[PDB]
Amino acid sequence: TVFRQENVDDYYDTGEELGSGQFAVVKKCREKSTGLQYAAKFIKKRRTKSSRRGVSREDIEREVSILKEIQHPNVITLHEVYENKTDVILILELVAGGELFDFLAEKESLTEEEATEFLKQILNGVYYLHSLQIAHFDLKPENIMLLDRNVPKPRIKIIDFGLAHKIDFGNEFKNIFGTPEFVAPEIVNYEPLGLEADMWSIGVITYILLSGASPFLGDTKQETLANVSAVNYEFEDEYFSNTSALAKDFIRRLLVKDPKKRMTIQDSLQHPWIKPKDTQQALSRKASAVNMEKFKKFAAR
Ligand SMILES: Nc1ncnc2c1ncn2[C@@H]1O[C@H](COP(=O)(O)OP(=O)(O)O)[C@@H](O)[C@H]1O
Ligand SMILES: [Mg+2]
Repeated sequence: TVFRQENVDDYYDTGEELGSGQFAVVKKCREKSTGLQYAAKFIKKRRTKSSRRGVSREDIEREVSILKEIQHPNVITLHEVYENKTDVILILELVAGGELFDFLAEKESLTEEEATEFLKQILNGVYYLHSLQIAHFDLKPENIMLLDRNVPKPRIKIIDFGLAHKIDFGNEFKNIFGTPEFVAPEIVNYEPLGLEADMWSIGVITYILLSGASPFLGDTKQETLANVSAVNYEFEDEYFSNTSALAKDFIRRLLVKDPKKRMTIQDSLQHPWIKPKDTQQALSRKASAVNMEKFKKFAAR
């Protein structure tokens, strides 16, 4: 595949840095023909196969091919792709409202009901992806962003498709990648991967959202990975005293070692913490609250 060969500067004015990755810088940009704003993600090509100073073409093409297919309110879309001698440049939907957790940490309080309204949008974005056999594989709080934080109901946008893969029937995918505190045991243990890893990651996100504690984070990388592999976590009363039983059950069904026994996205949407079956369930959720003092501390990390 060949992407657009023109100088991106002919079509866009580039602005400030929005963020960066190992081999990527993301800048705000303005499309000259429309005056509309986008995010330009400049990915460094490795260029020579023996160089470790950039991304392989296969990995860039994969990210691009996944982003091209996706069209859903809770995931970013690809607008255009350009390339020059050094870079592949992805013009992405601009997400301007920062990370979800930073926005939530500015609130005075947050009930589980209010928390689930945000979580539900993540679940909807992932439901979409999984419906197309796309595993995101890098779900973590920093990849959960807000389109615009200054509206009454902020919209979640899942970003960062640098690790995403189409799950292809007939060919096993195994790899070790991603951030130790957020990856599933099958990633840790180099076992067959699928849509299930994302579900684990959602359990981790939810655990942090409610408590301000990371379920598996140890004092070293090696220790974090051992916690994940052993499914060594607790609902510490210091953090979870005001957390509903339905919320803990939601989490418990996601933080499951065997991928085949873990809750699927479709089941997570029907879980009573997400979709209460009666008045009593809806009342618990409303009555329960995020641990805001502790949560605010997490977001500061
Ligand atoms: N569509 C976007 N809108 C606004 N900021 C973005 C967008 N995509 C990425 N960023 C910012 O740039 C950072 C790096 O982008 P990301 O896609 O995460 O790169 P990588 O896959 O190399 O980690 C992100 O953490 C985020 O802060
Ligand atoms: Mg990233």
